[PDB]
Amino acid sequence: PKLRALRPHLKIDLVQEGLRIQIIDSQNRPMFKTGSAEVEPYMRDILRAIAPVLNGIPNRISLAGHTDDFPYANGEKGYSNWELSADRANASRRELVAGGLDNGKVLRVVGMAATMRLSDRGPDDAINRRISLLVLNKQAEQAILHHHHHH
Amino acid sequence: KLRALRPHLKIDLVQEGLRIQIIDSQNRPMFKTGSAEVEPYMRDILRAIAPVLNGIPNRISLAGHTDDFPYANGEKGYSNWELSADRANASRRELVAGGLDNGKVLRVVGMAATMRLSDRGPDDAINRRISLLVLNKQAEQAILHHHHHH
Repeated sequence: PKLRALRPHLKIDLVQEGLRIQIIDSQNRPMFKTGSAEVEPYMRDILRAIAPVLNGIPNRISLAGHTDDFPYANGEKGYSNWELSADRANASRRELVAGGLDNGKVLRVVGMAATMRLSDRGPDDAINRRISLLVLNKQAEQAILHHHHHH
Repeated sequence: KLRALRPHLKIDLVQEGLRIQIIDSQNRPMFKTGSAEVEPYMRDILRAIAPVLNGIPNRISLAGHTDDFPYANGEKGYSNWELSADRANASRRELVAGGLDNGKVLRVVGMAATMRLSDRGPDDAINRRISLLVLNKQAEQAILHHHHHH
């Protein structure tokens, strides 16, 4: 019934590095109030809903935030998309943990700002605001583990 | 600044490029405990390397490492995850203040206490560090390709 409402927000697909779960915004429905890193009610439900499922998968997670709220012609000297994307990723992280997801599964939190946007400013830029959960392969995990021992 | 920063500033070469690490010391932290606002000394170092980094035509990834909060608990609220991300973003804002172009920043990462180098013994100061990674073109494309489906 309400799976029609999840359909334009929950984007699941298989990626080389593993299982990517994207929670994207709509024109009429955002997962976060514009400029805010506070979880919207509907966003709260989705994260607590997939948390018990993800906890059943023996693999670890990487969280990445994407946001288009603040300008990037900004110069980004104060609170920008970098802080916002990182905060929204961590906000999603806290909800997942509250949903029953073991905290030990979290491996990385990433702020992407708007560097990975798909649309320009306009009636389509809702897709630029998304949270990406990446359930990693054992090989992809080993690569990232290795990379951040170099970082 | 002969040996005022050299116990704090480490520079080494890795596969992905040039890694610039800013490490805490036992008696001189780069951030006050639990806080993500930059210390007066941190601000100086960051603005001292910002103009140099701006000269290098390569882009940068920021990463923070923290063990201020207990990872043995549930990490249900504000934890090392938020603190490491905020400290990375705080270092980021001090870099653009030092004249570094914001377009050079490619990624901000919180790693919490995952990449911890030492248990909470005598000198566990190394567990608290900010890592600047100046990426070569190969590593930059990889990270771009990776996050393009992340």
